[PDB]
Amino acid sequence: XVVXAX
Amino acid sequence: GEVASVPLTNYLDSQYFGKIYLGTPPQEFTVLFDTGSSDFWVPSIYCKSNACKNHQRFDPRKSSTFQNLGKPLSIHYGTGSMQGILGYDTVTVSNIVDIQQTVGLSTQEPGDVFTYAEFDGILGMAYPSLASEYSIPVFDNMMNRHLVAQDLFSVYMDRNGQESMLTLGAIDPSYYTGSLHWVPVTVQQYWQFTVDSVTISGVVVACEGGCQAILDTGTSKLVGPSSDILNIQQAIGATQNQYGEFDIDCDNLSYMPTVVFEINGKMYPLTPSAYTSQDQGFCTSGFQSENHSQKWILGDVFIREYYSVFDRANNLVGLAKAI
Ligand code: NA
Repeated sequence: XVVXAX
Repeated sequence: GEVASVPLTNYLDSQYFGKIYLGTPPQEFTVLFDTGSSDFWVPSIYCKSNACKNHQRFDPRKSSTFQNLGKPLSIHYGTGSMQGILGYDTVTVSNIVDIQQTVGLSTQEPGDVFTYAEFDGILGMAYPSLASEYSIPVFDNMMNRHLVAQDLFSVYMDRNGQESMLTLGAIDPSYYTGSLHWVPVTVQQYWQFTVDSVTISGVVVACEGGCQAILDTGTSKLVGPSSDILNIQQAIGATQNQYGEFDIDCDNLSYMPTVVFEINGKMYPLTPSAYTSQDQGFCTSGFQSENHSQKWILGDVFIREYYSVFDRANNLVGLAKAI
């Protein structure tokens, strides 16, 4: 896997 | 104010989550405490996505403290996304009771990122500038209402068991050796700071001339700009297989290099054992490319090696060698 916010 | 210990569960070394309680009476959820975002949301009865089907869903109709807000929520992550609607309710995080907290109730969770995640929702722990309109981050409410002992929190990710821990309002010295080192936050949105170089045996291999990085509990790997990451993969012997996975020969571990991040005047080495995911004799790289972004993400690969402190009083990140 995960890659957490834009 | 008080100190709160929030035990974290580790799923496959890729996600670390804890339990929160929402509403009156409490509905229980697991959430990933994410220093790379600032919104708090859980699945709800209004979501029919696959991810919502195999997770706990919040029912606002069963909560006497729920107040709807009416405002939409849309969040895109590096992996995964959600749409929802904001409301207010009481959330309890360990011993801290946080009333009238904005919380998103999901309506859409497209794709399978969250379907296969172990946690139900996300509780963001970054700055308010990263939060969606009308959404107030949980820790900001905790600070503004004086519920926590200090305007900081600390994260330990256990390498050898299920003793991982989030501490709200304090640092726990049992989780590190040596001294805590402080690094100034450059841009207050993510927990972002400058990395001065990445070296192997004194030779710069990445981050030549400096770069920006974020410290992110909600990213599994160590993510960097693709050309820099490819240089690291080459140096450590990680090779892409027919499925795109970067594999490492496990028998090379004692004969592989240490990758060193220079951060505000102190060296942060990652040994082969630290950066290599070791699964019953099958080994893969903990370094991951990002398409076109050039901002590094020091995720769980890094945090397992370095106990991490996030200080909002003084806009600092603290790092110490993990026990
Ligand atoms: Na400061």
